[PDB]
Amino acid sequence: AKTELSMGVASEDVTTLDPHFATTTSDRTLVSYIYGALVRFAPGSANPSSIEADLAESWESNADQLVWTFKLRPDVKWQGGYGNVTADDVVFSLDKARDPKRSAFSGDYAAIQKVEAVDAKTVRITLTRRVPSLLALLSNFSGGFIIPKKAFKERGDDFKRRPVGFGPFQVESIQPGQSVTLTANAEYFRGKPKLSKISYRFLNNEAARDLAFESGELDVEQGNQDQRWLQRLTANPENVVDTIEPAELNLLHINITKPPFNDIRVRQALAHTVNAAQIAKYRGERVNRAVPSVIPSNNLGFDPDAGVLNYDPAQSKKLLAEAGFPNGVTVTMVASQLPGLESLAQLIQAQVAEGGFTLNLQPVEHAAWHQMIRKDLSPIVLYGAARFPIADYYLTQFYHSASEIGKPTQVVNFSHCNVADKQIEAARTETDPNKQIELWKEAQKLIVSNVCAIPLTENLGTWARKNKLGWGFELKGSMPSAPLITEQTYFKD
Ligand SMILES: O=C(O)CC[C@@H](NCC(=O)[C@H](O)[C@H](O)[C@@H](O)CO)C(=O)O
Ligand SMILES: OC[C@H]1O[C@H](O)[C@H](O)[C@@H](O)[C@@H]1O
Ligand SMILES: [Cl-]
Repeated sequence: AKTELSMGVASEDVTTLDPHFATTTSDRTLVSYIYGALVRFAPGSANPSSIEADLAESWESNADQLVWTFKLRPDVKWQGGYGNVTADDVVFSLDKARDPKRSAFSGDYAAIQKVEAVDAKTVRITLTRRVPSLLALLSNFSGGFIIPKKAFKERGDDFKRRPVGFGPFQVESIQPGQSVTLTANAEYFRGKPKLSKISYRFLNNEAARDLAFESGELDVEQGNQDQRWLQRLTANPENVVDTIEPAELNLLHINITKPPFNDIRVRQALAHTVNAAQIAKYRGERVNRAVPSVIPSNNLGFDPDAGVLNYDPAQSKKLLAEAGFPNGVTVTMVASQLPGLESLAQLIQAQVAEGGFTLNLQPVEHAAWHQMIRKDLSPIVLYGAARFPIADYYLTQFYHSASEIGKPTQVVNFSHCNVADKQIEAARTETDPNKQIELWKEAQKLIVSNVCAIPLTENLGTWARKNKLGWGFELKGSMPSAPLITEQTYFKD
């Protein structure tokens, strides 16, 4: 039986395999193969209702939902001889995850007061205030992944390149800018993987990646957001196409503090000459959808009536003239070379010329671009992402003033949005589902009318597999919008 899987992704390299820092789809995908968490999404699901036992066998909460106790499975062992997974490892991981100096996702854990190892198999988490979902924070995504205290202490700066998890796969070696070689974790607590090896290959160029998949060089390849790729790959009977939840929302985040965009009329002019409905139609409706708000449509608290500015390029030119620009505006955007983001920026560039904007694009490799946008190097940021499907996540990270670039608490608030802080904070601890949803909708209307960010389309993850490969479960979703490979993944006879 075939046991070695070859996979091709839209990425140039590994940046970090430390789960408290892994942000790009590619790093998050590799991290989902290496690590586990206290709780997890069911394999093949990106649905929170599927949150179930992983390292924690079970858990208990008190009535005020501030104290959560987790009972750890005793049979879970670390990769690379680091022995049994203990409560001390969980305390270390969660204390690191909630630390802004040692984590990119500390903001998610702001409500945590303390994490205690009651005994070797028992973890107690105490919250200062209520969170919409504590289990969400402790799931196998972002800062929820558990790392060994002793392995991080020993490896330090090398840990991001030599990761240690308790997941079904381990990193044997990294071939910088070429591939990651993963081998089966033979001691994986749910059983020995059916696959012996994963060759995870960096194949950014779409035409080259498609050739490699077509020839059989790859068993799995990442697709794009275009219906032609979808049609061509379905036409060959040896392939199966997977359209994966969650959909990642793409927005033009405008830095509201920088001229000419510190004038609301200029931001409104830009919002009126982008055509999200045309983007969805051009790309294809199965994978792509125009979003009538500034957060993905699958979110608890989503506002379908957020008041998104309509397509009116005549109004754009009228607004620009009122703002002192009768001959238009030139904007230079630092643009990611991730092919989907590059194609999207190219379609935006053609569209915004209708309303008087000359959009110049400075192409930069994706991971380097991620660092530049976090140093305020672009006046506008074309960013595509999904978060845990509760409005608090997307709203805090992208639009709360504490998340703005330049602060030690910075997340992904590229727009320097500061209009919905009170509504975001109030919704976070609001008990009843309806008035919590109303505060979230209030936040969305304020973010939209201030034109902090212009929503475009949201896209489901697109991947192709050869018929011979079975995921070992039905693939509907995966939090990174990329396939999950587990101990159940196998090749058919
Ligand atoms: O989690 C995050 O913060 C980053 C999200 C991660 N997603 C990839 C991405 O932006 C999307 O695929 C994107 O919607 C484009 O391909 C749009 O066509 C990235 O930048 O690699
Ligand atoms: O734009 C085309 C080029 O970009 C791609 O992302 C690859 O890095 C390179 O192999 C290719 O020739
Ligand atoms: Cl990348």
